[PDB]
Amino acid sequence: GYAGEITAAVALDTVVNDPSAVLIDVRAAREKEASGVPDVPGAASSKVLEVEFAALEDKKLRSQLKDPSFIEAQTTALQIASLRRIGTGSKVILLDRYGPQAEAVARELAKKGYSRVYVVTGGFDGRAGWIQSKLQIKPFT
Repeated sequence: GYAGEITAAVALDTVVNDPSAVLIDVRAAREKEASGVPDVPGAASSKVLEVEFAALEDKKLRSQLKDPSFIEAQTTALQIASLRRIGTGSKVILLDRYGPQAEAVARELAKKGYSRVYVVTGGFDGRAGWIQSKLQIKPFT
């Protein structure tokens, strides 16, 4: 279908109380090192997944491709759609740094039949995002 939006506080509530929901951090290892990661109640920790944004690091290859940032978003969505644990009925919440990268991934994931995809508004660091919403965070490990 189409990607949706969810505030960070509701994303927290959903990953705790919706057994069909997962929270997928799509930030780069680097972004998590700098800012930390979500600290969620214990039972819910296993529902927070990590699919790092599928960056094309090879600058030589990158300079040859049409719209490489779209290839990266498509590749991240393909990896998420291939997670054994979830299917198209799962509620899939995506968390990036500021919002727009998660939006690109969510859009491609919805084209694969995932009808319950949501992006955390503001991401982790952005306006009204995770940190700004006064949710708890912990160092990246």
